[PDB]
Amino acid sequence: DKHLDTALVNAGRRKKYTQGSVNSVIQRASSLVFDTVEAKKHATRNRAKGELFYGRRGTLTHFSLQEAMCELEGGAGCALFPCGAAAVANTILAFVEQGDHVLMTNTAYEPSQDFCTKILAKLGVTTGWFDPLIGADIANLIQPNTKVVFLESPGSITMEVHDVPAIVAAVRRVAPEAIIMIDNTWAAGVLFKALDFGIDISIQAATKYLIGHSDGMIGTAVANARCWEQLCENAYLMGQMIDADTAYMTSRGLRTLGVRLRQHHESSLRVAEWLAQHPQVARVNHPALPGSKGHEFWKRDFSGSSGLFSFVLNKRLTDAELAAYLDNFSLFSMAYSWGGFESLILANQPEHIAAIRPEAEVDFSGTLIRLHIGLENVDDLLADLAAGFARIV
Amino acid sequence: DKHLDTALVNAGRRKKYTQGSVNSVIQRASSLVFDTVEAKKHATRNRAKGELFYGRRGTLTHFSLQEAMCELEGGAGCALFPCGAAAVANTILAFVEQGDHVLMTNTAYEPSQDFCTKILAKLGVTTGWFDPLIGADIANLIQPNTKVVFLESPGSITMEVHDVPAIVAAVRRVAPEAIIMIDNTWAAGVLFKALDFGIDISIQAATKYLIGHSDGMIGTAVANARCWEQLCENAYLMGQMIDADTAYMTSRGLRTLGVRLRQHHESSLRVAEWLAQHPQVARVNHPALPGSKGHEFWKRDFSGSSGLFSFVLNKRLTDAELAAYLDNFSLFSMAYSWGGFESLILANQPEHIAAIRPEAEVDFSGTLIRLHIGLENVDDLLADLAAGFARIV
Amino acid sequence: KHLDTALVNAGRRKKYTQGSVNSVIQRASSLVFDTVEAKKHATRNRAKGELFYGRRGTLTHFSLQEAMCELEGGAGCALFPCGAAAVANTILAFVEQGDHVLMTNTAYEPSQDFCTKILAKLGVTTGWFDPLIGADIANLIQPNTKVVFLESPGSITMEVHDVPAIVAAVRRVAPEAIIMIDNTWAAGVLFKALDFGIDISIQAATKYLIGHSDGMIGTAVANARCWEQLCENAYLMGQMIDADTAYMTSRGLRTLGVRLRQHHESSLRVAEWLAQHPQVARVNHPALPGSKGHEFWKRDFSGSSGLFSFVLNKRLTDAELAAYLDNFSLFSMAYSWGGFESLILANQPEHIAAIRPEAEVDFSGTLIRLHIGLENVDDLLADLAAGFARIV
Amino acid sequence: KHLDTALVNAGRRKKYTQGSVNSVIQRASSLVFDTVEAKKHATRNRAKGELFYGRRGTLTHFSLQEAMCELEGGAGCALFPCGAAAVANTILAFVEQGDHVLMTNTAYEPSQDFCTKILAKLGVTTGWFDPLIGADIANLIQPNTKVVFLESPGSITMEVHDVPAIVAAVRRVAPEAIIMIDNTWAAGVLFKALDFGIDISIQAATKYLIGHSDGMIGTAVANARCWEQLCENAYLMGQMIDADTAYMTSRGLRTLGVRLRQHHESSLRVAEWLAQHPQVARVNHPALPGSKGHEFWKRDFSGSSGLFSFVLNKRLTDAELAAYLDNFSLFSMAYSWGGFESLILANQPEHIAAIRPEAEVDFSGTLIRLHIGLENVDDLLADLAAGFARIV
Ligand SMILES: Cc1ncc(COP(=O)(O)O)c(CN[C@@H](C)C(=O)O)c1O
Ligand SMILES: Cc1ncc(COP(=O)(O)O)c(CN[C@@H](C)C(=O)O)c1O
Ligand SMILES: Cc1ncc(COP(=O)(O)O)c(CN[C@@H](C)C(=O)O)c1O
Ligand SMILES: Cc1ncc(COP(=O)(O)O)c(CN[C@@H](C)C(=O)O)c1O
Ligand SMILES: N[C@@H](CCCC[NH3+])C(=O)O
Ligand SMILES: N[C@@H](CCCC[NH3+])C(=O)O
Ligand SMILES: N[C@@H](CCCC[NH3+])C(=O)O
Ligand SMILES: N[C@@H](CCCC[NH3+])C(=O)O
Repeated sequence: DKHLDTALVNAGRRKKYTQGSVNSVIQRASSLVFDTVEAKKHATRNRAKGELFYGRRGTLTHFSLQEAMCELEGGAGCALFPCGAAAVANTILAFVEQGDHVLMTNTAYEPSQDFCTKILAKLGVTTGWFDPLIGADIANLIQPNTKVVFLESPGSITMEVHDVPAIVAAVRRVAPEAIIMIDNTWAAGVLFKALDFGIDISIQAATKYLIGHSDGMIGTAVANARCWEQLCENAYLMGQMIDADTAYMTSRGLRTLGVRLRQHHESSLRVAEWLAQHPQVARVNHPALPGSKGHEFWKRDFSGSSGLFSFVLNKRLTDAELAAYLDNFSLFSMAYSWGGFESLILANQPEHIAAIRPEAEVDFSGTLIRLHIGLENVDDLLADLAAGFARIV
Repeated sequence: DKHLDTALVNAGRRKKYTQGSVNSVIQRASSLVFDTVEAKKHATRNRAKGELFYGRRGTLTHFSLQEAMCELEGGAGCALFPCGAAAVANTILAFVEQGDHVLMTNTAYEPSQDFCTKILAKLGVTTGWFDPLIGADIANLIQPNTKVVFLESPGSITMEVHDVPAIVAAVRRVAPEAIIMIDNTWAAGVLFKALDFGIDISIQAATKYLIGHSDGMIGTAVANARCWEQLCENAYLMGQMIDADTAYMTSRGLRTLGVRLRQHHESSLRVAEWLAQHPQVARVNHPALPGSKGHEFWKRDFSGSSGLFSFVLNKRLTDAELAAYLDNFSLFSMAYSWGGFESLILANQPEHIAAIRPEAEVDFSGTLIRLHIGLENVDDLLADLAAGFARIV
Repeated sequence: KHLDTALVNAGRRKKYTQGSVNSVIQRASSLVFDTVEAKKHATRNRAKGELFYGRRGTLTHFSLQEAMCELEGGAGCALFPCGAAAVANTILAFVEQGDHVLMTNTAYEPSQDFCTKILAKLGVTTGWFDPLIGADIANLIQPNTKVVFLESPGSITMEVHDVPAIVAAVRRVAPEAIIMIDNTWAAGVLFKALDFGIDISIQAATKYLIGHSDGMIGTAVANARCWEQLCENAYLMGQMIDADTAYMTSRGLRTLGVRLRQHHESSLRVAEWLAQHPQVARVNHPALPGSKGHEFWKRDFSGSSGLFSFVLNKRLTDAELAAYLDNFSLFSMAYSWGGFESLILANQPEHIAAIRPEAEVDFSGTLIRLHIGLENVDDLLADLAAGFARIV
Repeated sequence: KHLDTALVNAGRRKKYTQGSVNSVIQRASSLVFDTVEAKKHATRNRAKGELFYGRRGTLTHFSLQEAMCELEGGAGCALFPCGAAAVANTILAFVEQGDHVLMTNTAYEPSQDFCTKILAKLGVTTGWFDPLIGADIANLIQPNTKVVFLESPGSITMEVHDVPAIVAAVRRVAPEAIIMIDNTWAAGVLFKALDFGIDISIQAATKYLIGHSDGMIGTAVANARCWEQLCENAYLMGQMIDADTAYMTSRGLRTLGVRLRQHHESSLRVAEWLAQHPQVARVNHPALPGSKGHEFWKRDFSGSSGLFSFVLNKRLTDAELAAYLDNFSLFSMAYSWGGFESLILANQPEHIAAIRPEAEVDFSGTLIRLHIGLENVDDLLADLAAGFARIV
């Protein structure tokens, strides 16, 4: 939006939270003190509605972040979690019961899949899978006991973009009361306005772009009015919360999210365009790159891109080639996570990807390189990638 | 132990964590960088064994705390959680599946009960209850599908102490492979060496005495070798972790835990002795006070007391009397939680207690006052309590 | 071509990061010596990045110090509780009874007050110069002039020095004088002071380095000639910063390039728009043509930040000042700058005259200082336009 | 009867805590004024606890300042990056060219070095006195003596002043002199300096107030006569502490009483045991009978902390120093003190002589300084006994 940067700078900032400073105060607390029985009664009644009650419900610092997330993502409430994986697992758990069925994209984050197959399965909840490009044909997979439809767009690692309008419309035709969820981390919740598309809950690893500096972990889940109270109370029954200081740092990260994302978009698309012309590259998976799976949906449904994408090499690198390649970069660092200022590089063997694509078939045989494009000078990053190519030519 | 204070000062402090300082470093991270493919392979193999892999598994700061908790509580591993309630809920969840049965003391922390009745019940796991003084007679409640026996000693609010040796021995006779758990928060994990008694897992709201200052929330679960790997991996599948700074503050709280607990013991027992002689007091629930329920077990099985206890007034105070009493204390603060330097006061109506004692009957009709005795001068606290009594005489 | 890469990587060595992207936070007073020989080695190297005592620093400070030295091209970086402490203690480190300080009359007011209220009673005199004096500063250098203190752009009124002409003139008369600059507006990276022959570059890292209005810290990066005296005399005054703020300063560096580019783009737009506005008499922005010293900014800087000022076409009454300043929707009234929030402050001409020693001001309208943050510039323009309508 | 209650409650008002037990942490440079009138009011009250600018403080600092004033009985509390900064800047706030400072020759070495290496070149002279001089200090007061600087117990050698006799003597000759004390060993609460007619009580809050060896901060609590000058001259040098360390200092206060009682009990036991040991020539513990000034400690203090020293029955060789110090299991070799960890340091007699201006030392054995932490005292005794066996 033409006002997103203004919204990012101001979200969640009310005087009761900031008390004269630009940023919210950091209120560290378990105990929250009631001056009177009447104040305790009021706090108890409103213990889930932004009145100070107990640290597990939140302090002023959490309330400020929650207000900011609800403004930016257009929700009725925002639940907070110790990390992105906890947000996914506990948001699903909040809405299933024995006998229910979960329908999840087979490009979902691997720990999200493992939560379903290793935790939910033993509790009486089953999981089916769908191709990210299934579109309207997802109506054929919905069962009488299907309670949750779980999206992730772009998909993890391989970056396939859903046709969310087609998927949502099909779901609402067959099972209108289904809970549609999305892991919206890649878009940082702001490049894809999930709730505006009829999705019920938008989950983020705020660990990534919201924190923005690779030094804090936190999950968020913003729900519409229909689903908020069940999410809030069931997640609370699991004790899910984040510490006040990380909440403060997430609010703080919001303030620069627009400037950062614009640079990640510009730099990563430039890199992807170069890779797509490169003799040692077989495929480029960047939602903003014409030709990538689901690109047309990204162009239609997103307001921008972030900096995480991947590409396929011309070959399945051996262990020895992978070391020659990855061990000798000067700028890219080998690490998990993404969304920070540091450019990162991560390799996945085609067979490794096949193993996390349930009931699907991988359509590449070269090693998949996932890049996070950070804030470095893009020409320096290209030179680093070029040196890597020369080590394996 | 005659060396507990020395152990508390030194636990978890190895050079790889402290790097020259007295306290561990604070390493804030999601991304942890691998210098080489060989280093990444080593990190992956040992990602649950204290090698840096990914922030969700921990940084140096978490590893230091985990080592400290395992030393002090005599366990094989320590899982970390965003708060005490999350530790309880996810430690139980890590070991049950559809069709299992949980046997829990009916004096358990109310959110622990609610996790069982509102979350587990809809996932196919049932919960039965037992009186805290059931002792060896608990063998009669164990069912072929009973997987978890959940203790809490002293109990929440009413402070009844289990006969843990009797309970454990009975459980091992009937269902030797049962997972015995205890919420050991009141003892701060160190006044009752749960694992030495044959309990499998010792859970704490480190929020309380370990943090020690009412300004940080965190849960811990220390497991023996038999149960560690299931606890660790299933809790991780739920995304459970704590932030690095709170881990640092928990290690830091350990260093003064002995001096603090000795003062909480001395002051709270003095207060309890006075209350037990008081014309406006009907009953005193302090494990260290002769006559309290389970006291003989506390004397035999614990190495000390903390500062949390409760007493029963001569009457069920009306709302108006409760305000006259609680609104006008000068030192005691009305708040939830405990284990800090501030003395706290909290009232529970006898009928409120009855409502959180499933399949049991309350044996008092006066208002129950729970006190946390902090680090204030004990005579000032007695004067505050005396003024309170005069307001309701 | 490379500043953004340098900002991302500065100060990051494994001994400081230990596996993470950012340096570890090592909170410490006591630092433990395993042996007498280790203690002797730490003592010898207590100003050279071996752990010795928290007042000298921990790994977190060492990482920031290395980053600042790399980015500003210096031999060492002293750390301070705030920018004002960096200014006061850096000057103090190089003067003694009988010395003379020559300071631009556009210096930050607390810097001036340090000179007139602290240094003077300790036997150090201060004289003043117009910021556009250029080579004619040679005529003001006295036999006892020890420090020449620059600030470019100047505080509030934003005049840009001709640093090459000033430095050449100083070195002709007093080759060994200590030339210092408060380089906060450039965040130490838009103007590479040490490459111009300045000896010490001082920053309120509070501003753009922290970048979020929520941490205070001063830095002073010195060349090889001046470092040891700066380091040891600041240490004798106990000057340090806490490890956590040091960490947050290193962390701020990483986004400094992308932030500054936005502040530049937006503040230049606003300045160009104000320059055309009928209710504006003059715009003081280093990057705007016609502003005092603009030609030196264009020649000597690699960019602009977001702080500047303008003069209204009239002197506002007290009622008009309240109507104007009390009713902005986005601009906040506050001191400091360099964050994501846009800020506004007002000064009457006589207020500025009072902090322009031996000079008069050349305007009569109310002066407005703006910090242009990261909001959408069109929203900021609409906020300013609404303000103009309240005083028209 | 009430210190523990005071420590738990000091500085805690709803405007600072806003519902929590501890004060909020307000990180800020910029503090926002909603209106011109609010800005005027904040400006008027910028040293009196109205939010104005982060260099003056936020709510977190105000809470700590109120706590320190309540606990030490003062009119205001200035905050500094560390103890050495508090000492240096508190002295500097009250001197000018031509003044004379009279300091105990047992002062902390960096305090002495500030005087001889910074003040001297700024026209301020420093003279010295034996810590047991008592009323005879009157003979050392010069017409230009402005500051009398006490430290009781003394650094390392632990001599306790007769503060009533010193203060009475000073006030007879120079009633308006500024009497200051470095009151770190007493943590400001075991010796209520301002009640004895001292004007300013300075602490390295780094030590027992923080209490965990992981934060650095200085404080100076002044009476009504001296506060404004302290406050404003320290502010002109930019002296402040970050909000987070201020929070951690308030937090440390809450356990200070229970910690100090353990440090007292354990360090007195160790001192009594060392005094009986055949390899110990002398024990310097304020609470131990026979120690220099013990009678004044017993009369004037309400307790002891855990730092003291002793003299070995011989001068250790370099080989014996390594054998002794390199092989402790619990005691760590490090600077600072006041935490939960027990610490050990050694000094030869000539090292102490070098920091005893105009005095000679009266011992020839190696001096060992111990900080007694929170470990089990019998384990610490076993550690010390093993050390004795390594040098016997
Ligand atoms: C899409 C997505 N969802 C959830 C998560 C989990 O968030 P936390 O790491 O905060 O629990 C991640 C992190 N995946 C990282 C580790 C990666 O792709 O390397 C993710 O990429
Ligand atoms: C025994 C016990 N277990 C678990 C918890 C939950 O820990 P967290 O609050 O960190 O989630 C509490 C806190 N009960 C507090 C709130 C009380 O008794 O007031 C507790 O007392
Ligand atoms: C140019 C300049 N130098 C130094 C400082 C002092 O830094 P600290 O505030 O960290 O001590 C400031 C702060 N000026 C703010 C207050 C302003 O211009 O409003 C400044 O603008
Ligand atoms: C008495 C005394 N005053 C002031 C200070 C200075 O405090 P900072 O270290 O916070 O600047 C110290 C520190 N003395 C430590 C270093 C010691 O005696 O080893 C001290 O012991
Ligand atoms: N009034 C808001 C700030 C408004 C910000 C305008 N940019 C607060 O008190 O936090
Ligand atoms: N060697 C340990 C400290 C030993 C502490 C003895 N009290 C470390 O490096 O952290
Ligand atoms: N080797 C450096 C990191 C290099 C960063 C490359 N972008 C460290 O250990 O911190
Ligand atoms: N009223 C105080 C707390 C009183 C504390 C009583 N022990 C506050 O709001 O912080």
